[PDB]
Amino acid sequence: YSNPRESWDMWHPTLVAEALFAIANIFSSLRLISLFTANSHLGPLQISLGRMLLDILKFLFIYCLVLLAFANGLNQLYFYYEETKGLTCKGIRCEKQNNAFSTLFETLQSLFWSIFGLINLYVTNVKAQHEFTEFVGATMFGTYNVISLVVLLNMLIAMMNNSYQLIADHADIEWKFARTK
Amino acid sequence: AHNKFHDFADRKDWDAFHPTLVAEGLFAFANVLSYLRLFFMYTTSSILGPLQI
Ligand SMILES: Cn1c(=O)n(CCCO)c(=O)c2c1nc(Oc1cccc(OC(F)(F)F)c1)n2Cc1ccc(Cl)cc1
Repeated sequence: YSNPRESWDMWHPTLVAEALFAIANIFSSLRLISLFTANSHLGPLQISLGRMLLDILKFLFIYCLVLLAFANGLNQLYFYYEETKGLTCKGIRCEKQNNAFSTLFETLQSLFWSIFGLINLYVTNVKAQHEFTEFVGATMFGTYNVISLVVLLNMLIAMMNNSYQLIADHADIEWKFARTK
Repeated sequence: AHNKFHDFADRKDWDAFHPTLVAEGLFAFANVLSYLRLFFMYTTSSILGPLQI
């Protein structure tokens, strides 16, 4: 395969090479964190973050269960209302959000981004006038937001607090062991 | 709804409080609860148990 750039297919080998180089670059530029065990002022800090990253993953499993539950519930609600209408863009990543809870992939993406507030509130109403389904979808969306933005995040903060309180005493010997390695 | 309402029309033509819409809404609520039931399976694990407890 050796033409304007917009005519390229979405799975062109050069575009895949571009994206894989980008991900390899964000993985290569994070290796300087491993270079920070030698420094005395912040080596224990980096070591402590490395300790409680495992507990972070421990809690992210529970988050993944909650995310799957609410995502497939919202998909089972809204996917009967799939529409195209010849729109310029579909999905959450448009100027105007549409078909957010359309498929399971789009629902998982839309519920993930709702933690950071980048999904507006006009995704819960349908273009039709079925008010009851709109209300129960907005209720499910608000319930998941309440969970993953009040319950689970603050549980994560308190659990991180106790974990760093526990590993603050053993941070020095851990940093010395990592620096000797 | 299967016994009573079988009028061939588009989905947007229906009433807001039709039994089919209520049935799918309660089905979605039941699905959220069914998928959230899996938290009580985590207690048998030696890793995810104490955190959920
Ligand atoms: C779950 N839930 C929800 O989904 N929606 C969106 C529905 C469609 O918009 C809501 O508006 C909504 C809601 N719970 C609500 O009261 C809370 C109860 C418990 C916790 C909470 O929050 C937090 F934990 F304290 F932070 C909020 N309210 C507000 C409300 C609205 C109407 C009436 Cl009569 C009474 C209360």
